[PDB]
Amino acid sequence: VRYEASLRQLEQRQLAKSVISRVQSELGNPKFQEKVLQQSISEIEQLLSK
Amino acid sequence: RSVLKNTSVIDKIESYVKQYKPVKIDASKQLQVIESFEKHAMTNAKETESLVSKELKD
Amino acid sequence: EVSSILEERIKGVSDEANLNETGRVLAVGDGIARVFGLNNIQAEELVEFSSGVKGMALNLEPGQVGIVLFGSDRLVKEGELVKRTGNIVDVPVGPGLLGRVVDALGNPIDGKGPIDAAGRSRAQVKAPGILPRRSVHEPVQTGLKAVDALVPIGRGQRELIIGDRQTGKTAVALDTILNQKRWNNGSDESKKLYCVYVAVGQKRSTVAQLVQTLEQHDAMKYSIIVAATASEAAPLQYLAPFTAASIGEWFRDNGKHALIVYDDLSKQAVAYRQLSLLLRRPPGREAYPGDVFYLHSRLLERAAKLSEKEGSGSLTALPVIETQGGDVSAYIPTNVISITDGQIFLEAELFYKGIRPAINVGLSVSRVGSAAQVKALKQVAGSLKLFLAQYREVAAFAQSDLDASTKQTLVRGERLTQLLKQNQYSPLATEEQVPLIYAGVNGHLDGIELSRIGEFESSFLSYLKSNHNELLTEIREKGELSKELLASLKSATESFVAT
Repeated sequence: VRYEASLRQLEQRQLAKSVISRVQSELGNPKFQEKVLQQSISEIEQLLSK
Repeated sequence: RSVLKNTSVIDKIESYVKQYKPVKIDASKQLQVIESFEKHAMTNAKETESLVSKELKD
Repeated sequence: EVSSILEERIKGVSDEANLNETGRVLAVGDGIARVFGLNNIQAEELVEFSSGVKGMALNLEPGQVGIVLFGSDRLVKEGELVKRTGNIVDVPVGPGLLGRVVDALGNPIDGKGPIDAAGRSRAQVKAPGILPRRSVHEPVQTGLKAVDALVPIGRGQRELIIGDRQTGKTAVALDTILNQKRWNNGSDESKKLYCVYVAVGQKRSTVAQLVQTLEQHDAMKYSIIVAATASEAAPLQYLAPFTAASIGEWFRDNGKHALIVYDDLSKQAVAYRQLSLLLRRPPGREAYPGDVFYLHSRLLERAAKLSEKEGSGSLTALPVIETQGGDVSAYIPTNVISITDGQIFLEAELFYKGIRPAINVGLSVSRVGSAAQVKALKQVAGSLKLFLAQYREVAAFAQSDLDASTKQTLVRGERLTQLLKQNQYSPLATEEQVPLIYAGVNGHLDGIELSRIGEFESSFLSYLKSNHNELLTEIREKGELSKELLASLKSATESFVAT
């Protein structure tokens, strides 16, 4: 049981560093450009609701 | 067992435990030594008893 | 799966709305960010930095708002957005915090999952007044024979555990928590003190010991450990008793009983000192902040035995103060001593002389005291107070040609002192306190050899349990010793002494 829990923590940390790799991939994409538009229109909706 | 998610060893040690379940078998070894002991003891006990009872009435 | 839990967590993030007031740090040094912005800030409001650090706003200055970082300075940096959480310091309070080791924020530092709580209540809530209280009339037994008899402990009342450094001060306290298990097991809400131990400035190693001992004695199921460890920063350390008090207030508000042990306010003092000095607020006596009296007084007045209009409840408290060289003279001790209502003064010499608990009877006082003593226990221990008093006076006479009267005092006194030794972390039920003390009072223990006192004690108890646990059950349930019981008890002691 002890090693099973330890292994779960280790898996989570393996996937944590894999998440950093995915973040770098996302910031590579021109999704980086396209999501600025997504933020823009979403903010237009938000700010108009004010 | 429902704690362990790696369970394929709980079935193993369960079966090993239930296998070796008469871990140590029955013992009554005081049945030859207790009866022999009881004979010598009884003989002496009755002798003493009769002796001191006899002396009391004397 | 590890994937599924992570997937739930990512899924649980989604969108936001207008950040009401941004700030930009002007300068951050010493954990004192001085922020430009936050125009409409509420006093001591919780504010969230870009780094995610949380802060309070102790100084609201005429153009800068001096946030105090709850986090480490490393993470915060100049010009940071300082979002306004917009909620003054409040902590979840409810029933679920029982058996949850939580830090000041309420985040389980033992990972016992999201807190179940019935409210989040401010930690600056002001104490109940004059008329919202009704005088103490409910004992709290600590399972320490000396504490229960020599300095009886009530409810809603406060008494110090003021004593020399690392004399296992926490041990004296922990014993009380253990004894609460017996009463806790019962179903009556009258018989339920939900203890809260407030570990202030205590090293994580210490808290590990605390956690294990409490778990070992199954205490967690009426315990809460509010933990502000040594590492945890000076805002947390400052707000740690305040936070803890709020948790207690919820129980108190429900009209239940509970015991909150602030250990130690000496480290609380240091934290306020750190905050004030770093915020450049006027310094004061013994380099403790000018308003340190005000801080301690605020905390210690929260503890209250409520009125019947407020459906009598309590929040018994036991502050712990660590004396530096035994100096009651020292500014932080003097203040606390004045504020509290009774003191228990543990003494290092006694500890060394093997008396454990090492409570120095002379320097222990209760100003509520015998008002909340068990009636049975009161009866059988008026004598005890006087005998020990005499034993103290006749103590120095222990150097030859000694009066018969003095020698009588000495025999009785030495045996009593030996009797009041107890193995720490074993509490003793009141129904077993009452017999032992009765014997001593009737001086039948005077005859018993000093070396044999320890053996005698356990034997007397087992003998009583064998001989007549009916008497014991009567003592427990009637709680008032009838003449017939006092008769029987004397007989029983005599009979036991004979064997």
